[PDB]
Amino acid sequence: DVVMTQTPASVSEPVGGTVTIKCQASQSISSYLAWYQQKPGQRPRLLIYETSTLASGVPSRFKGSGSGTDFTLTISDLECADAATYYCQSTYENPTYVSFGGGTEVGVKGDPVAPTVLIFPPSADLVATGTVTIVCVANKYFPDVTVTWEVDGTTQTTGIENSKTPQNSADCTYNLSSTLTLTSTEYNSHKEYTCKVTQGTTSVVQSFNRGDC
Amino acid sequence: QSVEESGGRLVTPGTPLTLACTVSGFSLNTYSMFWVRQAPGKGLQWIGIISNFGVIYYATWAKGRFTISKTSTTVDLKITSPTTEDTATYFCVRKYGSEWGGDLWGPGTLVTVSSGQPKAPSVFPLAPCCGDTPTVTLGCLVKGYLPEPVTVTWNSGTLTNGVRTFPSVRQSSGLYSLSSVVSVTSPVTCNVAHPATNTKVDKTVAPSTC
Repeated sequence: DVVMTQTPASVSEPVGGTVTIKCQASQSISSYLAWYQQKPGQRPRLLIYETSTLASGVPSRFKGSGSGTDFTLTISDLECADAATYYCQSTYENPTYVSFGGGTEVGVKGDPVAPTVLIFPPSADLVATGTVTIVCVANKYFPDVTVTWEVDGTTQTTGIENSKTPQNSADCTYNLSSTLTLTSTEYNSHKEYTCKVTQGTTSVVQSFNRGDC
Repeated sequence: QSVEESGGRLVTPGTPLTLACTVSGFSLNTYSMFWVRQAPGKGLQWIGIISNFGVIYYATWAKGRFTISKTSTTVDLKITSPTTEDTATYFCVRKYGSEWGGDLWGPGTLVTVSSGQPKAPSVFPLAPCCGDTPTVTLGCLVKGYLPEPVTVTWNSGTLTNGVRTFPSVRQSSGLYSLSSVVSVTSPVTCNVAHPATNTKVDKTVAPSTC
């Protein structure tokens, strides 16, 4: 069967920059190759078919080239709206020839924006379950942040789970939830809870005291 | 004109299930359709295709694992003997004329194959500590559910501006959790539907934790 080897696995380029993605076919597939864009949490979208033909509405900035065993997608004048995973697909008319490349996760580098931070103390009924979950949110930031949690000044190393939204289509910014989970016994044994959102040497904190909330 | 998948659900390994792809605005007399899947956090994988004349071909790995068929309004995908690794979103796709690629995709339907039992979400309100001085962001924590997805709306779907619903994360227990937050000009209600357990929970969120 035909294997499509897509490189690179991921790339980041600045707004206005150029992204070059390659697919190698293990056997010649002539001109039978398509490219799809898939934004996080959404369905794939056809960009290009027949190696180079644009799907209607798809801008000229997306350029497909190649033939045989070697194919290229070039995305010019990169936009925040272009942040997506891109996949090639052999579209050759034989089931042993059809397959997708492994994808390329394309991040877009926009302007730096420092996060603001929100913290959400657990509700009384949440504490009553025996399992406390504290939620922190980092708002509208770029580039990536690292998050740490402090409990009476002690950095936490377990019970932390993070989840990041897609890049904003207009300004490239992310949003993130960070959640800290502890037993209510552990929760009730400490006072100050701090979410600390860091970009390099700069951190933004939000804190509360368990008894205050 | 459009494609919509249905029938994704939670089953135990070995339990057959069938997914339906309902088309509108074009005829299956004219168009071929194919199925693609995508394991959580993974890439696209082609399953097989059915021509407008009913001729079916399968990816080599897929042979004997799936059966494709068509009706007057649908193409369908039977998964003969599901395994944990068949947990994926399944898409149906309309083939464009010149190659075996696709122009129209559905939103996908999510198949979960697991020995864990379904669990309705528990919902908890998210608000600033009692007394914080304000625009306010409120939210709902939605946890302990299986399978995905939940549908989170605010004010019965009438509130869509300023909403951020974070991607769910699966814990070691197999259960999922997410928070949804909404920013408003200084009451909001989150509605948490879980089609799997046919449950809907509403939480009107106080503006603080007092």
